[PDB]
Amino acid sequence: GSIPACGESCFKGKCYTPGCSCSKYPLCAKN
Repeated sequence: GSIPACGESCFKGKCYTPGCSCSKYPLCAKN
């Protein structure tokens, strides 16, 4: 759920950072 924690971006592919979810398009949030 934490955006700044993961700092990953989801697009034409699954989240790169393990544990992060694309629950905040277009970026993956860590928990």
